[PDB]
Amino acid sequence: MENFQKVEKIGEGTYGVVYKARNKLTGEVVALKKIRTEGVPSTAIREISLLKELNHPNIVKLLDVIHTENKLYLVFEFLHQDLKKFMDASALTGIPLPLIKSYLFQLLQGLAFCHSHRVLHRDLKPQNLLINTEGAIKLADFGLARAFGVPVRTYTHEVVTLWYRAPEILLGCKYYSTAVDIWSLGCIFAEMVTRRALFPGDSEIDQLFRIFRTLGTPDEVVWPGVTSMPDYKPSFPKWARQDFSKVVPPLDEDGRSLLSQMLHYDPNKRISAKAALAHPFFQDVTKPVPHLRL
Ligand SMILES: NC(=O)c1cc([N+](=O)[O-])c(NCCCO)cc1NCc1cccnc1
Repeated sequence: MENFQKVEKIGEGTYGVVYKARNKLTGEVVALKKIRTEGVPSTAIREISLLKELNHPNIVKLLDVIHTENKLYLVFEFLHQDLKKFMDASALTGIPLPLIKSYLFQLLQGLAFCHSHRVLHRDLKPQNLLINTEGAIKLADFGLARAFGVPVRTYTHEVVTLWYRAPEILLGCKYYSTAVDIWSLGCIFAEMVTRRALFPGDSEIDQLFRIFRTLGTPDEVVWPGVTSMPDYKPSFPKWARQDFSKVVPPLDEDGRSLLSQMLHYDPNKRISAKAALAHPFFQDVTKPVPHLRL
């Protein structure tokens, strides 16, 4: 690196390889993502650059956008662990409710900020939620999906996770709204509670049908306009809705109520991040210290 010294390979993101690196001058430790293919669109450059101004305590700071040697690198603030790893580490005992609540509350504040600035994530997942020893959790990769357009894959033929995708995306809607992020966060909230993914689909249709089997096959009553969606088929099986008491036991009624509002089929009926912050579920929210082993 011209100014960095790769510490280690953090992993293989959806856009490219990511390294933990140290700025040789400032000495700061950061996450360096090499972006994937042969030109680097200027449209993307301007858009990404805009994200450098999107600063909030629950949003991973984009420190720099480096377009040199016709290559694109994104420099982000570094956090030591992601929520997917934390959940696996907490699988035996489960993340305590107070911490689940603190994290959900912080993530909603982050979404409320991004959404008020007209920035969507579009691909939220546990691996994109980073945590530190102080009890903070931050959203990573906000705005990259729109700026870089179609995702497709990573760069090493890795399989795209569909588990957190909103039904309107699965049904072929071409215009995303802030609601897609609320849906993904609801799926993550449920996973923290039960310690099992809510809708672990292994294909686009399996993803959609897992959603239908749990929440009921949507119709014009609960989702006006659904039968006119691009990929909707009248031949979809019609499953009856299950009770939330069976979907996220043993979450209390405040929790089930909030989750039900984050998983409404109609994106327009889905609760906003701002409104969710006011839900009675957060009446007793606090900020616990997580047991993090680094
Ligand atoms: N900004 C960051 O700090 C960061 C960035 C990305 N990324 O993709 O830009 C990332 N990839 C998620 C892959 C998980 O291995 C993980 C990060 N930190 C959490 C972490 C740090 C060290 C080891 N395991 C997890």
